[PDB]
Amino acid sequence: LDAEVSKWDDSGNDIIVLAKQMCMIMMEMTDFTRGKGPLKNTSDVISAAKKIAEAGSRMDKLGRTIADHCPDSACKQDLLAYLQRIALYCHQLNICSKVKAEVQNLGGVDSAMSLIQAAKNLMNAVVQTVKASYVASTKYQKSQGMASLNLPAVSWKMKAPEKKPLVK
Amino acid sequence: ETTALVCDNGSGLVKAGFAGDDAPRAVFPSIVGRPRHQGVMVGMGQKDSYVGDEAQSKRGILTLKYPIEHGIITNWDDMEKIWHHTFYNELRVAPEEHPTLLTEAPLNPKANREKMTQIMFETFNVPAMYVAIQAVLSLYASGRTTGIVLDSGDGVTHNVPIYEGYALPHAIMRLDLAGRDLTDYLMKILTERGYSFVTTAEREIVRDIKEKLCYVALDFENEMATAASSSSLEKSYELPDGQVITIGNERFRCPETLFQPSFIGMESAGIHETTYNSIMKCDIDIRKDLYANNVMSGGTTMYPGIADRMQKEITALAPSTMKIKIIAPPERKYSVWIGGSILASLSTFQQMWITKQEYDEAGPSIVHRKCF
Amino acid sequence: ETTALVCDNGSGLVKAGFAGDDAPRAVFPSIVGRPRHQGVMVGMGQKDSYVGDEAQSKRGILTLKYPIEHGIITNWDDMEKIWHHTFYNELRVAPEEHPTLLTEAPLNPKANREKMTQIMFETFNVPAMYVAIQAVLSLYASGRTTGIVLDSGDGVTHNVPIYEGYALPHAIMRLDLAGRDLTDYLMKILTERGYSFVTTAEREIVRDIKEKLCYVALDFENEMATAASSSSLEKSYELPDGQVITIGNERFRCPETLFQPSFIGMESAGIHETTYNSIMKCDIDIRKDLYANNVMSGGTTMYPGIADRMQKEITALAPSTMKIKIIAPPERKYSVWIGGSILASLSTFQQMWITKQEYDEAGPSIVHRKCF
Amino acid sequence: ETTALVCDNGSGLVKAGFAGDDAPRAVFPSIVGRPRHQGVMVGMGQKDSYVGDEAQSKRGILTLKYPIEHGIITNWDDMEKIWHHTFYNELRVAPEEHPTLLTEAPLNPKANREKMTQIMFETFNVPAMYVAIQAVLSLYASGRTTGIVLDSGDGVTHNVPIYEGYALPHAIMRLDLAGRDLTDYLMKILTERGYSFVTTAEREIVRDIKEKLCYVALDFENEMATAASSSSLEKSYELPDGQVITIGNERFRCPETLFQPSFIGMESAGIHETTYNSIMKCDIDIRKDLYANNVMSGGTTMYPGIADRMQKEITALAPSTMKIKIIAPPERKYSVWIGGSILASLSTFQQMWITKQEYDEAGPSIVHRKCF
Ligand SMILES: Nc1ncnc2c1ncn2[C@@H]1O[C@H](COP(=O)(O)OP(=O)(O)O)[C@@H](O)[C@H]1O
Ligand SMILES: Nc1ncnc2c1ncn2[C@@H]1O[C@H](COP(=O)(O)OP(=O)(O)O)[C@@H](O)[C@H]1O
Ligand SMILES: Nc1ncnc2c1ncn2[C@@H]1O[C@H](COP(=O)(O)OP(=O)(O)O)[C@@H](O)[C@H]1O
Ligand SMILES: [Mg+2]
Ligand SMILES: [Mg+2]
Ligand SMILES: [Mg+2]
Repeated sequence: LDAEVSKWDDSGNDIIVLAKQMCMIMMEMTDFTRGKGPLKNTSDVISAAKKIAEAGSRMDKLGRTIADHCPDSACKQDLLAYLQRIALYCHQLNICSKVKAEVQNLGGVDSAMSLIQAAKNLMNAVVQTVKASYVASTKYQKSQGMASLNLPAVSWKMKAPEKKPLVK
Repeated sequence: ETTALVCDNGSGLVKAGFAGDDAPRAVFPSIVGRPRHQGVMVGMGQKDSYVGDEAQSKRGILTLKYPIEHGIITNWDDMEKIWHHTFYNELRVAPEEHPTLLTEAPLNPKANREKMTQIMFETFNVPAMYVAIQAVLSLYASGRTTGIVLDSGDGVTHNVPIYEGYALPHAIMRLDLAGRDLTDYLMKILTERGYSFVTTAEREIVRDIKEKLCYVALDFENEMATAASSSSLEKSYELPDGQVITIGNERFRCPETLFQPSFIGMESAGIHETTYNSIMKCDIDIRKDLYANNVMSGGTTMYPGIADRMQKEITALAPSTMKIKIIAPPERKYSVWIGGSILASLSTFQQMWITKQEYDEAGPSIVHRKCF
Repeated sequence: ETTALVCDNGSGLVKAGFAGDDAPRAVFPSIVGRPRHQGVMVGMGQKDSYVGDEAQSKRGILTLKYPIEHGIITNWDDMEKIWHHTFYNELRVAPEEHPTLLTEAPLNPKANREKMTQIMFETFNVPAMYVAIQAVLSLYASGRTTGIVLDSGDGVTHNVPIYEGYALPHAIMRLDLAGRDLTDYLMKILTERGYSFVTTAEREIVRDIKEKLCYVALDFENEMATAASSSSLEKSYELPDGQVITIGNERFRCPETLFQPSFIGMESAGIHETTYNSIMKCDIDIRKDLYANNVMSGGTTMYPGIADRMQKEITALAPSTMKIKIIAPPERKYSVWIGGSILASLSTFQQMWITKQEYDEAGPSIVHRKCF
Repeated sequence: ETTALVCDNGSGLVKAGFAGDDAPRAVFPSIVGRPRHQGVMVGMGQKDSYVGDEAQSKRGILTLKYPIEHGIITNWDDMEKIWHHTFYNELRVAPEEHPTLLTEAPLNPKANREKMTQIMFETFNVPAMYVAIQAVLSLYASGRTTGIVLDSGDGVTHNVPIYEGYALPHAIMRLDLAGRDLTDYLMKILTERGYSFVTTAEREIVRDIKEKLCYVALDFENEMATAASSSSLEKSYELPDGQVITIGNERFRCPETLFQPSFIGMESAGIHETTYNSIMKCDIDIRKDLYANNVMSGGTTMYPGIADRMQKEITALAPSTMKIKIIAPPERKYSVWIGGSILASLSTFQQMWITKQEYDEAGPSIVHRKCF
């Protein structure tokens, strides 16, 4: 349920764009549970899960690059926690796809559903670390080390949230 | 061209947004949760504290603590976590670009406001800040300048009488009975039905029970009598686990603590009697305008039927020759925020902030000779 | 560039392989066989003990002993023989070049884990070792982080509820009824057909009978009733000698011990009732997610139709307003291994082993303040 | 000339006798046992249920059930069996000739007390009955009228502060951690020694282990540290079968749950911290007398050394300028009975029963406007 969270543009250019790729591949992945998308058998779900695993490893790399220059605890510990979560989810997805592929070529819907739940947890972790990396980047923009990565607050496309309903 | 930030740091719901607006952008419960179990998975064990809605979603595995109890702040290391979540994580603004406006219940300790403005200056580096009384903003939100304010939040319940511009500080009546005590009394009174809610994660569930079920009776004795012939006052509420619960007279014995505080042992008067007690502390000339202008901010005045009982219970105490009008606006839960969106965006206000150059030469004691 | 070794030392099937892989390379029954006859030939009399599949092939002339009964280890001199056969004779790796990961059922004696890591260090000289709970790895293999695990192996049957990262150790329910007790009850219940299986070499044959024939009925009473009109429930199985056997209601009275442990005299609840009993030991907020995520590892949850009866038997106990989903993965017999291939190969794990330099200064008591 | 019957229907031990006496005549565990085996002998198969000591003597062949769990009564058909065994089979009196006095933990469900007095009237036909709070009788037994009562029975643990005659019902703190949870935690913590107690007939054995071995340490950390150098804290206990068991730190980790309820996962405070938490709910004037008068009824306050740790653990929380005196009477296990022998035999009480002519016109709802 991150389409309401994924209100961005094609800016950011390193973090937001692969986050949008992972969001659209989740939105096409979990449509297979409704069964009206471009996914027919189970092996394309394995290739999709391998795609999100590789993209989560790349996001883990970029999150490790931004986390070196954050000075102290206040957001850096949150960022490291979400990085360990996304590392666990991607590495679990990587070699959970292999056992489902080997079950497939040696002998049928719940097999997709486990990878669907793993991808859902991976997507929640990746939007959490996108938010945490935004906080860590725009918190310490005057600090040395952040300015060399060249990620200003304008480059993030996070608008202010909606007006909360006053009644009902 | 710059805007001002307003942040009502309530006892149960932090609300925050920009000045000049008409609704808060961020509203979330001011809870700090520590995990209390082992964490056998090798990931998801480093996240040491959770704040706001991500703690409200995961409340089964967290000890939950409110840093604000009865208006005062008892844990500064959690309150700076909540403010850090408020500005960066949900409003997504930097504090150094916007001046901020915070909210304080009247007759609070001075050390609370002092450490509040010290944390707001020497940690977030705001350009300017202002703390305002929680009840004087409700009259801004109601559009009026006369009247008394019955602000019953989650922490405290305060009545402040304000004639046209001028408050009366000798009649500010602050009572420590509010929505958290009604929640604890609902925990205590639901034991007689058989349901046991013991941990701090079940306080959220019984708070939701108080949200969707509890109303206040116009007359208490006959409504108690008709609950003995239990035919139409029971109501079923579904738990997060799936078990349904049936509630009878506990549906209206919980807000009745607001009008009879002897149920929880508090030696005080109910919110109908301290209002007439506080108007009678005022002068005899402004008493007519204060009787006829009774605003009600705060979420604990959002029970179904509290305006009718407030009017009926004042009009048995007041003289019967001029009317009582308990004006209850429909958006009143956010009312303390709405006036905060007014006063911060008002054009004649901008030379009554507390600038950083005014703070560093006078220390944190500048906040007393500026706000009240 | 080095890999990690994982070795699930189960009660009936030792499985072992390398981390990062998708299937165990070695799987063999954890049996130690001593010959019990004279041995008149002058050769073939010096081989004093047989382990693994070469004991399973020659079981007619061997007393067979499992060193692991009900999770604990009762014979260390046979368990080191089984591990020595595991590393050298079938995996063909040296233990000094690869770190190892072993598997332990929860609520086991501490002396079992202590002697296990002492044998793993001071005999095989591994660089580092880690023992993990047998049920927490099943959630790694299922791809999830919430849910309760019904791991019913050959020795024990344990239910562990784990919300997202955090286990609940006060609700770990370990029941000593598993596949070996079903095998003994099948030995006891096949006597009424006329077939007598008395020695320990016939336990393997009746285990194969349990493998290929025994299913579990959705409803037990009417399925018992239709077995009286014996027309379609009989099935013939061929023995290793050549005699065929016919099996009627014994085909489904054997897994019914999992749901009615009073058949073998165990004062307990069945695996449908201890699951709802263990979810109700948890907190009321996480109960919705635990009801909807019910993984099933272990080989004794590979009967044909145990997921349907587990769902039907929980949904008569749970509240009927939210669904129960007994998620049963098709590779679940190796599921405890698969998560062991995950956690050992995970990048954020490698500073949570037990190195040899951390063991020699603190003794074997270091394994309690590292694993659980 | 007639006497009154008193019957403390506890959660683990029914005690009963006559008023005016100094000791209960009948004390027996409130267990109902159903046989669970075949019964091949043609006699001795008709006895369908066993209650009291004849079930405690034959517990190997019976499923044992307590009808009272955590103060409330979950099985009325067994509770009337226990009361029928109490009056006729062991006290040998008729209920129609003596008025009766029963005992109830505070903050119980009203339906429990309602069905209790309905069963006491319309089944046994007592002349009059009265139900009293389990903690207010402990002050009668201690000879005092001021003080707070820490009644930790088998079901519940309740703290009731009572100044001279007048209780404070808004400070009655009832915690669901008592001797049965310590028994279950001792079952859980003795698994690490190797001993498995799984059935409900072994709960009696581990309860006896808790009886004769478990003490509570004055300081927990250094006593845990000296158990690592295992030289003098082990103790051997003989089982009913003949096997001896050795117990080390499990001897004092079992009562430590009373002061750290996070061991069994309970989000609460220990009985040292809810006492200071409950005194602070009272008023500031009576706080001096409540600090200096701390009675302790209930059997779970009969551990060797609980008074010393209770005093040491309060005096780190209380202000250090006036003393804490945990008064621990030596007969305190029967203390709830002793005050019941006082209040029923008191001369000014006999117009405060509930007569049968007062019950039939008002129904079972008369018990709420008479007792509390
Ligand atoms: N419709 C309602 N009915 C009953 N109680 C309400 C309602 N809305 C809010 N509340 C109570 O009011 C509180 C809302 O927080 P509030 O006190 O308005 O924040 P603040 O502390 O900033 O004033 C909640 O704790 C809840 O108990
Ligand atoms: N396909 C199957 N059908 C029925 N039972 C099975 C099947 N596969 C395995 N089992 C049972 O499960 C056991 C397999 O060992 P297992 O319990 O998985 O090892 P571990 O004790 O390590 O979990 C065997 O004893 C057998 O009784
Ligand atoms: N000498 C003792 N040492 C430790 N614990 C005891 C002792 N005597 C009794 N107990 C505990 O107190 C309980 C005795 O029952 P009790 O609680 O007195 O009955 P009631 O529920 O009627 O008060 C037992 O469960 C046991 O755990
Ligand atoms: Mg407030
Ligand atoms: Mg096993
Ligand atoms: Mg008792």
